[PDB]
Amino acid sequence: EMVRKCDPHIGLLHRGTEKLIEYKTYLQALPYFDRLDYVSMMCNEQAYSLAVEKLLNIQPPPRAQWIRVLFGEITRLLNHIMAVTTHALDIGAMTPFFWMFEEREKMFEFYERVSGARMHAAYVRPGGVHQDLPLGLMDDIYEFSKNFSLRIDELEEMLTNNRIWRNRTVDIGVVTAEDALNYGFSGVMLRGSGIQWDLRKTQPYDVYDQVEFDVPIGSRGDCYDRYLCRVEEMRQSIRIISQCLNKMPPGEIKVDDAKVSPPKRAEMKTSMESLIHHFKLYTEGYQVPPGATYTAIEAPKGEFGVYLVSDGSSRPYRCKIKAPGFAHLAGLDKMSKGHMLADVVAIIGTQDIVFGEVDR
Amino acid sequence: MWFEVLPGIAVMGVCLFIPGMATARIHRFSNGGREKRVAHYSYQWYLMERDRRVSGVNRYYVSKGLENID
Amino acid sequence: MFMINVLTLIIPILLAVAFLTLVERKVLGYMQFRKGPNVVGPYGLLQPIADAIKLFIKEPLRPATSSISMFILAPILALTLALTMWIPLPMPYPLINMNLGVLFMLAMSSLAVYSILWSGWASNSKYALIGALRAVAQTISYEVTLAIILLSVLLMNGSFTLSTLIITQEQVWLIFPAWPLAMMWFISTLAETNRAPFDLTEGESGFNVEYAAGPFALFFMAEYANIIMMNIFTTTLFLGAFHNPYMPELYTINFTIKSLLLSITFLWIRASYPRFRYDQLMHLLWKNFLPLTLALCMWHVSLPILLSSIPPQT
Amino acid sequence: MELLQVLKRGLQQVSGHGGLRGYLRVLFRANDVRVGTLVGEDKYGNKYYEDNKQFFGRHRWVIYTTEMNGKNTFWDVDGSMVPPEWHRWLHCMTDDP
Amino acid sequence: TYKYVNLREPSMDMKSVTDRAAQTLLWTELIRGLGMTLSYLFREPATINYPFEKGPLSPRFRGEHALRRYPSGEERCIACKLCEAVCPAQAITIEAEPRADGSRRTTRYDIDMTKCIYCGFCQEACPVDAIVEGPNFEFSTETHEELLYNKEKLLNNGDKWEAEIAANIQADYLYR
Amino acid sequence: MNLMITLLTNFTLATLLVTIAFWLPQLNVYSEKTSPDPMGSARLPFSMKFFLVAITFLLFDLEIALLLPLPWASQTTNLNTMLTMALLLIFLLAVSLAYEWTQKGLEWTE
Amino acid sequence: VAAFLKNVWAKEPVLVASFAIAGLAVILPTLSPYTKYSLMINRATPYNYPVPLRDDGNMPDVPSHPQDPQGPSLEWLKRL
Amino acid sequence: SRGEYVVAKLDDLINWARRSSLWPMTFGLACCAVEMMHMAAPRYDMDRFGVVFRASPRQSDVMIVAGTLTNKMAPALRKVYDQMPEPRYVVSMGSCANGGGYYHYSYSVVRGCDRIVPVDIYVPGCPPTAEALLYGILQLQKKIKREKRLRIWYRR
Ligand SMILES: CCCCCCCCCCCCCCCCCC(=O)OC[C@H](COP(=O)([O-])OCC[N+](C)(C)C)OC(=O)CCCCCCCCCCCCCCCCC
Ligand SMILES: CCCCCCCCCCCCCCCCCC(=O)OC[C@H](COP(=O)(O)OCCN)OC(=O)CCCCCCCCCCCCCCCCC
Ligand SMILES: CCCCCCCCCCCCCCCCCC(=O)OC[C@H](COP(=O)(O)OCCN)OC(=O)CCCCCCCCCCCCCCCCC
Ligand SMILES: CCCCCCCCCCCCCCCCCC(=O)OC[C@H](COP(=O)(O)OCCN)OC(=O)CCCCCCCCCCCCCCCCC
Ligand SMILES: CCCCCCCCCCCCCCCCCC(=O)OC[C@H](COP(=O)(O)OCCN)OC(=O)CCCCCCCCCCCCCCCCC
Ligand SMILES: CCCCCCCCCCC1=C(C)C(=O)C(OC)=C(OC)C1=O
Ligand code: SF4
Ligand code: SF4
Ligand code: SF4
Repeated sequence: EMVRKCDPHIGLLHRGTEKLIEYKTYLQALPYFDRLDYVSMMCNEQAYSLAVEKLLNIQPPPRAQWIRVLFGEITRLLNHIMAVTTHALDIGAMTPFFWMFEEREKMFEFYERVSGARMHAAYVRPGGVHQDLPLGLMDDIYEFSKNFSLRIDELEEMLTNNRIWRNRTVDIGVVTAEDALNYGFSGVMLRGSGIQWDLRKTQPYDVYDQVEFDVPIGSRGDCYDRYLCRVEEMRQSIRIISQCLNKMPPGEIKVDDAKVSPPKRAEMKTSMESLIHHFKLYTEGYQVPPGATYTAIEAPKGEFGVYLVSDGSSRPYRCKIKAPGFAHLAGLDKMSKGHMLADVVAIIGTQDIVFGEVDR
Repeated sequence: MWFEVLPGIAVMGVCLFIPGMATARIHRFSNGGREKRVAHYSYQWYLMERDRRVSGVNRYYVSKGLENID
Repeated sequence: MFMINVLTLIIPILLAVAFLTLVERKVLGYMQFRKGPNVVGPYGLLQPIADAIKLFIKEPLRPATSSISMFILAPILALTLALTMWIPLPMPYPLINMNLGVLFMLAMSSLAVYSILWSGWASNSKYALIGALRAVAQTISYEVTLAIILLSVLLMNGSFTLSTLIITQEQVWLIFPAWPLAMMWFISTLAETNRAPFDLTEGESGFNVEYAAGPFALFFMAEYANIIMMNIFTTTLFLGAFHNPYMPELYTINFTIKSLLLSITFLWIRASYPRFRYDQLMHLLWKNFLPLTLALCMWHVSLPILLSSIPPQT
Repeated sequence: MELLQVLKRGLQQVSGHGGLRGYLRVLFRANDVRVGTLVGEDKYGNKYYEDNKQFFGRHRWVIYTTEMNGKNTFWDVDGSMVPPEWHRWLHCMTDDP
Repeated sequence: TYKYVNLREPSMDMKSVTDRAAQTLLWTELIRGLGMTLSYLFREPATINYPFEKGPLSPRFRGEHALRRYPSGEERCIACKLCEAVCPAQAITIEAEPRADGSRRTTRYDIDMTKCIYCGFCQEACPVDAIVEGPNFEFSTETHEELLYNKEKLLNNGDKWEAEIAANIQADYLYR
Repeated sequence: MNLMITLLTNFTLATLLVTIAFWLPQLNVYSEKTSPDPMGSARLPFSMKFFLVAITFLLFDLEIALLLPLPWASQTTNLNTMLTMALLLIFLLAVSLAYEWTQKGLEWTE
Repeated sequence: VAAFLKNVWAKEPVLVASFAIAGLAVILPTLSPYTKYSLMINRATPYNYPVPLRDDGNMPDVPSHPQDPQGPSLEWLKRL
Repeated sequence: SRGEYVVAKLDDLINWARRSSLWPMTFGLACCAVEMMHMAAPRYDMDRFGVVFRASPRQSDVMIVAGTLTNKMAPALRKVYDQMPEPRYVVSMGSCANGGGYYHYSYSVVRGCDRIVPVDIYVPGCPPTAEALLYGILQLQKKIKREKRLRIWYRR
């Protein structure tokens, strides 16, 4: 019954994404990031956007940063619904899958109202966001958030005190803190081990130093504390969404440098400079000053990083993508020793593994 | 809503109602309008075979009462 | 006339198993905040018919079998045993009124692991054989608590006669003196039929994956016949209804409603829990249900003696 | 008792579709028997209905025509049969038919 | 600024121990889970009646492509090839020439719909609102080359969906 | 006799449905298929633990076979001896379960 | 004797219930006043024919008829 | 004639039973798996069409190729296709399964799954919405509804 060795062969979804980035411009390479962690689309958009904006030495406007944090936490709800409900579905609890994908359908409606696509929005861009919020969107985000805690409560009713769920998670995949730090784990994989680390707190980006929230911390390093950390991160995402809906500022949504962000279509059709800048930003693209950055965010799976190397042209010379799931699935072999074959699917569930970002 | 599942439950419940209703009506048809004689023990079978012998028609359920004596 | 009675037993078994699939898809639909089938028939009432016609003209999967003969015998044995478990069931009168109907059902259900074992060996897949051995070990494990719980209940009955079990429960349901036996019995019947949360033939290969769509449908309908049958047997055994001998249809309506609610309780348990790991339901049997079952067997031996409540033999 | 009101709503769903025949027509074509306010009808015969007491997604629907562009669509209804002027309204891109 | 999930010590008085033992022997949380599943059983489901009921879309929705016209019948596309320069998947193939009235127009406007990533960079690169990504999402084909649209197919999608496309642009052009 | 008729009917209907399920789709002429498992060709490794749980089943099943005449044995007039031997058999089944516990026999299939 | 009992009831309530029910099944029939009536009812159940005795002339306790006063009675069973 | 009428009615019966009981095997390769899961989610609910959720590959009727097909997995796709019993259909979902998509010019991507398996319905999108995939499944049912197996068998 025991597992002695687990060798995950990957590359079944290796697409050569970051070589295709080298032959495309920066705006052109943005929609590859929707398709890496394909349950966390706008967060990977945000990590790439922060990388390019760090290399461009410009900053988004405040309302764009609040829209990015709002949709980052909506995206975090999307990913932890996917994580928890498929992790329960593979073990056998199939019913909160269907209970929570209606809420996930409503958040895809939020994505589609703001961008036009339900999943791959191409909405968070270097320079801000692509388009302003349509009217009445924040009312419906409030109507979603007002009811979503009851959905978390009935998910947590179905799983948390369930003795069958606790038998499949409590002494499964115990990770020590030192081995989690050595194996390159990040996010919940560190936080179940008791490591107090969260990039929204320690190395904060857009306006996460202005929102107030808590970091759930595990005690035993197992599947069950990581389950509880993801449920409590859905709680804290609802908290941050409330703070973003109340503290949304007025103003513009792109940076007002028209050599980086494209001008408005009314002034593209009126001004000569704006038509030239629209032309060149949609044909050549902006030139990025030469340099290499490693920009990391706290994606809902952990540290999601871009090592972006620019040579001074309008196309990336190099774009290495650090996914959390790569080091997590590398540590799968240590996490599965001394367990059974039916525990392996639970350990593959507790490491939130999407193979698009694992394989690129 | 939830009462949409009730037609299938009704069909399945009629299908479970059929065997017992059928065996009750067949036992009353095959045994003179009465229950089937339960003979689990050899005394009950002895009485039943005695009924078959005293009926005179080779049917155990055809009962003969006080009219059969003088 | 008796052959008509056999057909009116076993053709409604197949129809109730046919529409149990629809009831399962519908009830699992609404418990999962969706609908079940409602397109194919009006309210989805033609979904089992359409699915039967689909499965019986699907291409034969054509396996290389280690044994052709046992590959044929395992569906035959599964369907024969799943149809012969019904014949002593007093509802209110059994088809075959036998003196030892309880022990007959325990024996014919103990024979049902040979279909799993023969289909696992008759496949050439070694992993299918491992799954068959796990399923057989699970089933024979829970048969132990079946036999001992069933003995401890029939210590209040007086005999192995299933029709006497209606007379036993005329004043009160037998779930009142034996609800711990009833709850371990109910979970043991849940683990006999390989029903969730004990379905490791779908937990990550089944023992019967090398069969074509027809024969796998025959295994599937034998499994659902076993499910409805064990719910009827649990209803007869713990929830025994009122029986007017001049109006037998009152008992038939009452046990039918109770057996439907118990089958829907199976459907509602699979919509609620994750699976056990295999060692965890082994732990559930050997280290939890079996010590309580032995203790309650001592209690239900000694209890009719200490209260002067020994049931009659006849 | 409120179950009587439920049975009366079922019987007036039978009444609202023009009798048992129209009831069974919409039952076997739509798999749905609730009545709605007839918002409109296009040049093909598709009938567009509101019911703002239904939840968001059920509140606007189309009963497709039985014959469109020479093709029998009594059983072969199709999501692409909706003309573009009703496609904003049916997909809730606007409040206005 | 952090909290401890699962750092509770259970109480060891006889009351709490007997509570946990009644939970263990009487399956109280399992009845709680059955209660929540029973609670969704009696809810109205979220199931819309497709194809008669449709999922709610916004006017920003990015579906099938269409070449548009002016309100005179003249096609808006003036062959500038900005859409195929920005096209991240290189789905757009454009060839142009001056036509008989000397106007700058395309002779080829192809979109491979099986390369297209439906991101709408073409309709925002377009300076004259010629290419748009309209509201049709129900255009599944039976053959691969039926998803290889040429200029004739795209102009026919424009003529087909223009009454809807113009109203969607009318709703969303002040955000663009 | 009615039991033998019922067994023959159930067996005949099962054999008829199995014959239909194995020979109704054989009438089609679909296509010949060339068609060239988690273990590839490694021989089935023996599990000691599955054999031990099957033997534990067999021994407890024999103890169950001893326990089966109790609803009849309660009718005796030597009730003190009957109750003593019934409690002794269930106690020896419990001692068998306890020894199976304490020597780690119920482990990794607990 | 009390801390160990609360310990095993906290850890293993299945086994505490098992040994408790088994202990009641062992000790409680010896403490019950109705164990005697189980014996008396099992000997009052007439499976066999009551083969009569030849009247030698001196048997004052054996009746001549079922409705005679002498003989074993079942008033205790009808009353209880 | 009588025989043409009988084989027409039997064609209608078997096409009804096949299109009303489609069982899919979904290759959840990439982002289109998320949208197939939304097509199974309670808003759209494929299970009310008789389309079950995640049938096993040796009993499924249709293979939904939902995601990017890479070169490393194309023999696994073809092996699962060869293990499906007939009649088997293939729905190609989304741009990478249709033509390679956003990874068309990659060294490691099969340029459409139609280079590997025969394809019946091409469902376009990146991803196509769950409603668009359900449209493609209903179009597959319409394609099954007009099959003429027994009429061609009677005419051969
Ligand atoms: C027949 C009609 C229905 C009957 C009722 C059933 C309806 C409810 C079903 C709910 C869904 C269940 C799905 C499967 C659940 C499987 C998990 C599970 O429950 O495992 C069993 C659990 C297992 O517990 P566990 O495994 O979680 O506990 C941990 C155990 N260790 C420490 C070993 C790891 O409980 C049992 O085994 C108990 C079985 C029933 C016990 C009944 C005891 C009655 C009271 C006796 C007396 C007590 C007082 C002491 C003496 C006093 C004398 C005066
Ligand atoms: C113990 C009780 C057990 C009960 C089991 C059964 C439960 C469900 C009962 C049936 C429910 C309703 C069935 C309705 C079937 C569909 C009828 C229909 O509308 O078919 C339409 C179709 C094409 O019609 P067409 O004329 O082309 O339409 C164009 C009109 N301008 O025309 C056709 O397809 C042709 C006609 C087909 C009719 C099929 C009818 C259903 C078959 C059910 C079999 C079982 C019946 C009951 C058995 C037990 C009782 C005896
Ligand atoms: C001599 C002449 C006869 C020759 C032999 C034929 C024997 C009889 C076979 C059945 C009748 C023949 C016609 C079969 C159906 C043809 C019409 C049809 O397909 O109508 C479609 C209609 C539903 O329309 P649909 O396309 O599904 O639209 C989706 C909704 N928007 O569909 C419906 O409304 C429902 C269609 C139901 C089909 C009939 C019912 C199933 C078959 C029952 C008998 C066989 C099985 C018995 C039980 C098997 C075990 C369970
Ligand atoms: C691989 C082979 C094929 C596999 C599939 C088919 C076989 C498996 C499924 C069927 C199993 C058959 C079981 C037959 C016997 C069952 C036990 C039995 O007869 O119990 C009922 C009853 C006992 O109760 P009681 O009331 O005391 O007796 C009547 C007194 N008034 O006693 C009676 O009513 C007695 C009736 C007369 C005697 C009946 C004898 C039956 C024929 C011999 C056995 C047939 C099975 C052989 C094969 C077994 C499995 C391999
Ligand atoms: C005298 C009456 C008849 C008694 C015999 C019949 C009993 C009927 C039930 C049959 C039980 C059979 C199996 C018993 C095995 C006992 C040994 C055992 O299980 O020891 C291990 C256990 C710790 O479990 P572990 O090894 O860690 O397993 C993983 C689960 N945690 O260790 C423990 O859990 C400690 C278990 C011993 C303490 C139990 C105390 C219960 C006290 C109840 C009140 C007194 C009742 C009267 C009887 C005297 C009891 C000492
Ligand atoms: C004699 C044959 C009677 C009809 C066949 C049994 C009734 C129909 C069951 C169909 C079915 C359903 C719904 C089903 O969901 C399923 O998958 C789990 C099956 O197993 C392959 C089935 O067989
Ligand atoms: S939507 Fe994007 S991928 Fe498609 S044609 Fe337009 S720019 Fe190219
Ligand atoms: S569609 Fe627009 S962007 Fe493309 S070539 Fe024509 S005018 Fe230029
Ligand atoms: S068509 Fe698009 S969304 Fe779909 S799997 Fe491909 S890259 Fe992902």
